[PDB]
Amino acid sequence: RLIPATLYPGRVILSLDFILFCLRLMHIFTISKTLGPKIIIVKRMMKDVFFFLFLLAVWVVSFGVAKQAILIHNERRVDWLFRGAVYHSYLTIFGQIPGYIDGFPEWLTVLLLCLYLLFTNILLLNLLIAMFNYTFQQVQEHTDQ
Amino acid sequence: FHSKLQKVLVEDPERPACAPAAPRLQMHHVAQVLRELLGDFTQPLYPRPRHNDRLRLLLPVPHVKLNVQGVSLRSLYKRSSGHVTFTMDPIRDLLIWAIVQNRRELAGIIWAQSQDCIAAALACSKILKELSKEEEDTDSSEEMLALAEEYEHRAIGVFTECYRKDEERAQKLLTRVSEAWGKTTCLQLALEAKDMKFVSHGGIQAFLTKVWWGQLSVDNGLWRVTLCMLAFPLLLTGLISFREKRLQDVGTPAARARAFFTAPVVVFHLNILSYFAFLCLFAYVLMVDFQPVPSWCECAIYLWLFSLVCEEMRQLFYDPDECGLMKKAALYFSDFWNKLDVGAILLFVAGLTCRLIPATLYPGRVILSLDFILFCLRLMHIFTISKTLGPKIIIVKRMMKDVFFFLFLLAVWVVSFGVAKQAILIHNERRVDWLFRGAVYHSYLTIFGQIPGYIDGFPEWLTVLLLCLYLLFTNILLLNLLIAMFNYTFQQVQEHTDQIWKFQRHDLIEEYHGRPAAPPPFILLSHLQLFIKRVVLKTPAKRHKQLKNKLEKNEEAALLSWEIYLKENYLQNRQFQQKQRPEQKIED
Amino acid sequence: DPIRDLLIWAIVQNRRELAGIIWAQSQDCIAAALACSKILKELSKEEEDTDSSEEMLALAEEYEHRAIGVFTECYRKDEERAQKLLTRV
Repeated sequence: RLIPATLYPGRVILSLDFILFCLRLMHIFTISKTLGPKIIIVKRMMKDVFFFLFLLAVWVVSFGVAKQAILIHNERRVDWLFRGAVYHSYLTIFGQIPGYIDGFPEWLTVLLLCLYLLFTNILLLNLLIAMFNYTFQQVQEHTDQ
Repeated sequence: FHSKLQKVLVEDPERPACAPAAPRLQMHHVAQVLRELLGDFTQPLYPRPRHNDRLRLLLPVPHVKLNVQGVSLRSLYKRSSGHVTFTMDPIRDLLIWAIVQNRRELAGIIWAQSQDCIAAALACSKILKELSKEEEDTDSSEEMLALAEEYEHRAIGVFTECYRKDEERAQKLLTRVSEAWGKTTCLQLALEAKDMKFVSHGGIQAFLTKVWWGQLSVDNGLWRVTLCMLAFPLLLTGLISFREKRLQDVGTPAARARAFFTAPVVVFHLNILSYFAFLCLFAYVLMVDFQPVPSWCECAIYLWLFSLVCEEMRQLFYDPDECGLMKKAALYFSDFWNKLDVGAILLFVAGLTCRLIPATLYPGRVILSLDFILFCLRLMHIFTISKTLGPKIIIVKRMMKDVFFFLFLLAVWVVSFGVAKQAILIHNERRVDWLFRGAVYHSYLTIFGQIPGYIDGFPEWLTVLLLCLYLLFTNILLLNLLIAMFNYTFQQVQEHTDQIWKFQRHDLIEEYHGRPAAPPPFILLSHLQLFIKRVVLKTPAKRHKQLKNKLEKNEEAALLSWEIYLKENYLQNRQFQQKQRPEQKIED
Repeated sequence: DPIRDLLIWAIVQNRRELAGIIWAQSQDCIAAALACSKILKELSKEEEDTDSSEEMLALAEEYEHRAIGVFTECYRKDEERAQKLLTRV
């Protein structure tokens, strides 16, 4: 921030300090009786934060490489072909699907879009629901005390 | 068991097979039927060969001079042999006879005076389980299975008493061979009996975390060992927690890495990131390198396919029977992941033959993208490892056919909307294989969000109605009751899928231990290293790098005297714990 | 602390039946039970590798539940004096 030729790296390296301190904000927010005893379940999950991320986001890559291949996509720039190949793959998860661009291979553009969302939305959501709530039932008396 | 021994005397009858005579049951026969009930292990408890070939003694076969299918060292041929003194397992001979007759109360007394206690209980868990599956159709196959898990829990409590006092000698008790039982080391003898409960107990799972994580420790973190994997000079630093550094035995920093690279953790790691980056190498030659020629970065994949399918050639020549070439390969045919290995090879022959033919690059562009994800099933196949991953990737093993279930439910139920959408509105977008877009492909997109609301929207009130009504039967019933279907079945067989993953955990380590530390770019040299050896050698007598720890004689009695003392300490506890149960006291 | 001197000697020798009798005649009852919960827990982690480190840990939670029931009987009658019993030296 004091060195004048590096304000663009000074703009990108300190925005993570805003959220690294937000972990420290939630750190002193282990207080309330509905919060404290069940923010210890995320203390049952802090390394497991790194687990399902490295599961599902690498499993995102199992779609994100699989998407651009059959269609002939042509949008490329220096560090925006990575947009038109890789960054537009996480957006087609929580909704930004360019259906006029993502849509002859229409039947298979049905198929894996059903098949991949089968292994995510069913297995990695709702069995992961089992993983929590059982372990929520498990050590609950501990995490109370 | 008698009807099986009323058969081997007649499958090997008096004239053609036991060629003088065999209506007299002799101890070679009961050895031959026991190797059927046990597995592919060694020559059985009683002498097969020409010294005591107890198959052909009713006809005058010659005495001492003969030594071929007759008597050699025993005294006189009096329609018998003599005193084959005790044959070194004289209590264990009563134990096997008491088990196969299902005498539950009798066999418990004989096991109390046993010598090799852990193996003799564990072997009887296999003989019972292989007999209960054979035949009664009821009521004693249940009882034999009930006796099997009874002897299993009987076998755990001897090891548990032994594991507590000085466990470094207790792991030596596990992996030792036993001459009394056809060598059959105790860990290997458990696994063919399939033995859910025995393998899951504690130090047995902790012993596998000491052969895997080979010479290093169990203490070092997984995120911290992988730094020194790529950074070779960071291995030499004061970061890693060895045992050679504990005894300060670093006299050679290559030997500090020679023990390190031969550990099963990083021969797993180096194989993974070779396989993690080969699909990256395959991702290179589909985007930019779409050429009809074998290019610069193309020829290695032919040498990459020669490298990995010849690891099955290492496994075919690994541990067979020395006559059955087609009877060992049925076990590879009994593995659907092995059929997912070569099934991802046959699709490459259906993909390479479209890559060399120049008029079919557009079908060569669409048929090999599924090989990227068919191998990703094989990528997740070797990723049944982590303790938060392994025991709960077995819940998707509770779901692999059920993958085909809810798909064929909901995606056909997608069609119940996808036909219902285009009908009332007058849609007009049609092409050759894009009217299927404007009628069918835009129906799965209106599920996870791409709703052309300016195109999907007078029938506005019913365009409300089924869009509420259909999403009612999906989002409520097929999502959140499907949530019930999982988590209950997650609660169900969980202890199994814990112990199943505990049981499955050994099968990764036997593959990754008995294999040299060469990376898959360098595994091709070791494919030839055993072939140049057989230009010099001629017999398979190289090495036995199995667990299989043979023991010296003065150490075996230094262990077996200790274990009998721990058996009688355990047996007095269960005899006391039976008296402390209150339902005994009402009987008292 | 002449009773408490017998209590510490009875605990470190793991004499479970003997140490229960000595604690009955103790004077500073809440602290003397609670202190023995620490001496046991720091000894069971030290060494036997089995079978009495389990028992010392079993005696520790036994004295813990033994310590709660004295405070619970004390907390019910006039708890404003019971909190004074907690934070005293």
